[PDB]
Amino acid sequence: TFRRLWPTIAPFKAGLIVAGVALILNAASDTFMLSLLKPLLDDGFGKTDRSVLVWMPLVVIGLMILRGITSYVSSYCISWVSGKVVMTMRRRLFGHMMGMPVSFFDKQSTGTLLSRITYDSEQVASSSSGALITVVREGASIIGLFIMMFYYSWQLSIILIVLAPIVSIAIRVVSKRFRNISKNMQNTMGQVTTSAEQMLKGHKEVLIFGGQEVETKRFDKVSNRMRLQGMKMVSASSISDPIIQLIASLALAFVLYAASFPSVMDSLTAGTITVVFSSMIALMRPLKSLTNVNAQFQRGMAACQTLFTILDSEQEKDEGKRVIERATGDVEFRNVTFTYPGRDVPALRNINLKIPAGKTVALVGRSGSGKSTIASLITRFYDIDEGEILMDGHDLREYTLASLRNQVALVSQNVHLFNDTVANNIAYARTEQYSREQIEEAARMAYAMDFINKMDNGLDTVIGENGVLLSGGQRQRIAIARALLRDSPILILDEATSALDTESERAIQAALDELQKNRTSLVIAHRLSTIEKADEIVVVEDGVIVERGTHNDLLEHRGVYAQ
Amino acid sequence: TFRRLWPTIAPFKAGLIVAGVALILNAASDTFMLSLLKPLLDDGFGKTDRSVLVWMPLVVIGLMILRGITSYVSSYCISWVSGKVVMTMRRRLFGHMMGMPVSFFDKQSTGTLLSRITYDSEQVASSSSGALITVVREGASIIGLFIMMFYYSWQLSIILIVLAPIVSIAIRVVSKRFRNISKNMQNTMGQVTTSAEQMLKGHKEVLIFGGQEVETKRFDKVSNRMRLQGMKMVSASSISDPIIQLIASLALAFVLYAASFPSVMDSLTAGTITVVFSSMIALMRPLKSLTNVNAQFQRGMAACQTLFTILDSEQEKDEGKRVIERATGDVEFRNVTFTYPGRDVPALRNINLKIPAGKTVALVGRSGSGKSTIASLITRFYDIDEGEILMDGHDLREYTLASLRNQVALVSQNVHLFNDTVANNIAYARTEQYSREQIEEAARMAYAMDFINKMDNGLDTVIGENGVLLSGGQRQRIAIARALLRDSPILILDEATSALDTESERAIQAALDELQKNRTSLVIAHRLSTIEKADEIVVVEDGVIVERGTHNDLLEHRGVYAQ
Ligand SMILES: CCCCCCCCCCCCCC(=O)O[C@H](CCCCCCCCCCC)CC(=O)O[C@@H]1[C@@H](NC(=O)C[C@@H](CCCCCCCCCCC)OC(=O)CCCCCCCCCCC)[C@H](OC[C@H]2O[C@H](OP(=O)(O)O)[C@H](NC(=O)C[C@H](O)CCCCCCCCCCC)[C@@H](OC(=O)C[C@H](O)CCCCCCCCCCC)[C@@H]2O)O[C@H](CO[C@]2(C(=O)O)C[C@@H](O[C@]3(C(=O)O)C[C@@H](O)[C@@H](O)[C@@H]([C@H](O)CO)O3)[C@@H](O)[C@@H]([C@H](O)CO)O2)[C@H]1OP(=O)(O)O
Repeated sequence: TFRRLWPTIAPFKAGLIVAGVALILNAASDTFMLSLLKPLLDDGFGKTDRSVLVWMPLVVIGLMILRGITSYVSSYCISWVSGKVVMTMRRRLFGHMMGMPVSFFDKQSTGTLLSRITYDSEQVASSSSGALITVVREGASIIGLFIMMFYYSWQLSIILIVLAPIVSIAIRVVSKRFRNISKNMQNTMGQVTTSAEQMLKGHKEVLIFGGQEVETKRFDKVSNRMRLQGMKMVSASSISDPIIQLIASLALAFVLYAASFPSVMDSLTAGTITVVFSSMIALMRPLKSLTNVNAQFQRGMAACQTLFTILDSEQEKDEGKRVIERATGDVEFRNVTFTYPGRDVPALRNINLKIPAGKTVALVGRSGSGKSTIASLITRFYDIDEGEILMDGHDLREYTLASLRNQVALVSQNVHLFNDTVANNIAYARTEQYSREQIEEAARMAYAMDFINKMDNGLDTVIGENGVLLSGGQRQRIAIARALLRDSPILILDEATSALDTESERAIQAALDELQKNRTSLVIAHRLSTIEKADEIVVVEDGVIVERGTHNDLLEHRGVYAQ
Repeated sequence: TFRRLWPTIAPFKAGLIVAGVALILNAASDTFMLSLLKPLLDDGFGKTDRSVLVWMPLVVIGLMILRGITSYVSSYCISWVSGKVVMTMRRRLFGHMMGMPVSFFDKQSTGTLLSRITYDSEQVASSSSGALITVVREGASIIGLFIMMFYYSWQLSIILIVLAPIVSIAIRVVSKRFRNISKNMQNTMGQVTTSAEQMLKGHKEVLIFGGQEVETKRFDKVSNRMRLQGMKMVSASSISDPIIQLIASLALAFVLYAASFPSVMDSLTAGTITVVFSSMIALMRPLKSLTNVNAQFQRGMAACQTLFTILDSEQEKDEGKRVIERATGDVEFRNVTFTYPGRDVPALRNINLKIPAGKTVALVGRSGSGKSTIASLITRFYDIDEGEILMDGHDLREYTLASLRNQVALVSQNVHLFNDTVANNIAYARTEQYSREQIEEAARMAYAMDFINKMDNGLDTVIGENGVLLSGGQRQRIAIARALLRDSPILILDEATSALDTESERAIQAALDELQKNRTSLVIAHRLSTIEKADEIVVVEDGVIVERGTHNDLLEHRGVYAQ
């Protein structure tokens, strides 16, 4: 439980303990000020004297600068735990996310990963700090006030300490009822959310038929059902606080009825009774929070448990011990039967495809099956279920992923561009081993000149997100340069659109001639240039091996592009 | 803006005024209860022994059950306005949503309209009702407390009333600094969120390219900038309350300094000063919240202003006063040029396509140009930018939308399914005209579907977002019946997937054929069978009309395609 989050807290005890002391001093400052009451009313206004009257204002100002400076110190030095553990958990999650398989990213979890990184890791230490600020402050206030009563009037404290548990458990039971009701109606609010969003999703279809009068009549019945439970939210929550205050007020009436009604119980003067009868009311926040704390501690810890399910999810299983500077040998597939995680119909059964060195393979991309998975299986995005994949004799899994993944460079129109500059995203993890001259030849040979060659600014310009919103016509070319900065024995080409380009198609033929005159390439095809200019055209797709041949043998039998 | 919102709240004065009276009674309860101190400490434990004290705890518990009653009543009867200006706004927005065209849905907005219905309308009357739970309560507590000051000690309440504005504007300036600082870090929060979502969304091209350690090092800098910003934010938030409380403490010291002079004594006894100086503490939340009211009244009103920007927009321009019961005449397009809202390159250039009666026109969506924009033009999803659209020799605008949208019926592999019964789904907004015998006639005519027959619940079973989810090979089938419940002169037939299922493909083709015995059809289809047995065949892409011919002249002017 908390024992696994404790090591993260461990190097910040120097902040946590100081926050705890700054808050117990806050509670003591909110109790000595009440202790000032008895002299003020007893030795002052009752028994006429001015020493207490003159000394009380400066004492109050002193105690309030103590209240303020210690509250500020607690708030600052708890954010050195709630702001330096949020950072560490976010960074540990992020480091445990970039080395986890893209299979997790493959719609097993949607874009709520950003929420789990930011909002959840904020809430963990915003609610587990709210269950330490609360615990230390309020459990200091409780003990301080109970110490206050004993020295001043233990005749009322001996009644209060036995009145405590009923008022303490009443709030707990009513709060449990409130939380159970909220958990019950979670389904109702989820249902109205689904009913509201699905019409906005299917606006087209609902508009297609006669009219939306029936649709809004249907919406009325869910609006009413949400109204009737929005009523019940307040009818269940605003019954808790009045009932708690009424029980606490019965206790208040009990202690007040414990007056000098017994003539023996005449030890209380006005100052003696005012402090106790006031701490009675000061006891509302702490005894409430001491029982509402467990509703937030175990909830922040539930969020941390979700983050720990994320974190304990295994990284990519990296066990290869091989590195290759230039994959000279042939790359080929051998009876690679593969199923995506979460799919039953195999998108790729046994395939014996081979990619000879210095030659290209073009897969026609209209079918939409066995297109991206053949690309992915070379990069160890999704590991092969049953099969063998060989580069330079040896199997694919013998290499470490850090060594392998540089041996393949994917190029696509739908290409992710980094927040950094154009001189950095071109050479991500390659600023160290490649210099500005290399970036310049990469830009020159890749024909990125229409956007970035002419200016004397040269290399570094803002091009990414929150930049100039680079167009596709040069996203393709900067991806081409990203691949064409060498150390790319194998390339994967998408050509998803194959649409109007201002000689960017000529640029990618230049890329073809430049970086597979001696290197390999596996391509998915959507253009007549891909159909015509290709050493070996393989239209193997639909999870089946059907054709294999050059331009003369584009067809096994009459079919697609078999002219 | 509140002037325009108030008509919605007009018929709920009977709830709002009662809530106001309940809360002002709550404030008066919290004020008379504090006033009760002076009889207590001035005639019980103090000078006179016991005449007041007998009924004091009984009056206390009585006035606390009054407090509880007037809190619960004001919560319920303010929920009766927060759930009848939320429900009415939701029902009015939704009614002003299904009439608002698809141009709003596709590009001018996204799926956050569910949020705009739910959260952005809950937070209108969860903040404008918080600026009346707060206003009346905390402006009644202040007024009652001030009247109680004047009655009990008028010789030092004037000090309070002249001291009020300093502590009243100190809170305002401190909160202004707080809230102006608050919006400054929103940029940094957005920046780190953008970094964490874009680099995480770019798992592809951040992993294949080896940028793992460098990506983590980049993330560390933004984590540092988030931690430092959180430090600054918490410091700016927690400087506020201590210094406000210290100014309030200086006021406490001021009243105590006044309490020491010999002019205010002899009109200030132990009970009187006790109650008077307890009101000093009682007044903390009232005067603190009465200045933070405008931080929520004009914020919920701003949210309502966003809702009013949504609401005060324009419906589709339904400029038509003609009805049609059977679109017997030809549906033709002449020199139609159209641009999507938000796109400069025309997706549809000049067109002269004609859809004759009793003959089908087919298309292939490999190019993905002018395939949906022509489908979504018969339905008036996007209004004609320029040209002529002919319906029985009359222009499109002659018919009204309600009359026209019956005359078309789209058929698609992917399609929206309502969360309703099957008899309502097949006949949505048509249950009044067609009954269960006709529904089962349609099912009998829908040969391919077997899940709803011979099980005897398939007249009113559940298939939508609940019950049995419908697979893709059967959403198509039920859509066939939805279109094949007659009154469908015009057909749009999409084929998002070229794949075929046993007898499902033949079933949709048979549906097309019996919808070609009479009526017309415009078809998008990657499959070649429909064009093989099409009456008229076209390949119109790239906007400009290029083709007009039967199978003998399949693709004449297209060029290098050649069937
Ligand atoms: C013109 C210019 C003049 C200005 C100059 C002024 C000069 C003053 C100088 C400085 C003074 C110090 C002020 C201060 O600064 O000191 C306060 C505490 C004060 C302690 C300091 C002692 C000073 C002694 C001086 C001695 C010097 C020698 C700040 C703080 O220590 O904690 C503060 C909070 N907690 C309290 O316990 C004080 C709270 C109670 C504490 C009172 C102690 C005072 C005793 C002194 C008496 C001596 C005088 C002679 O009352 C108060 O305010 C105080 C009002 C006092 C009323 C008089 C009572 C005594 C009279 C009779 C006895 C003789 C306070 O929230 C309490 C509110 O709850 C009720 O309403 P609701 O619940 O909302 O409905 C009260 N309604 C009532 O009817 C109460 C009524 O009495 C009930 C009586 C019945 C119950 C008795 C039980 C019996 C027990 C037996 C069982 C064993 C309402 O009381 C009011 O105003 C109205 C007022 O009572 C009317 C009184 C009506 C009835 C009177 C009965 C007696 C009369 C009978 C006679 C016959 C009160 O406002 O708000 C801030 C902000 O906190 C959050 C935050 O954490 O940030 C807290 C959050 O509140 C909650 C929440 O609802 O969610 C609720 C909390 O319970 C808690 O759950 C926290 C939680 O921890 C998570 O947050 O959340 C929320 O407020 C939020 C902001 O709203 C927006 O964010 O801010 C906190 O600060 P922070 O935490 O430090 O930041």
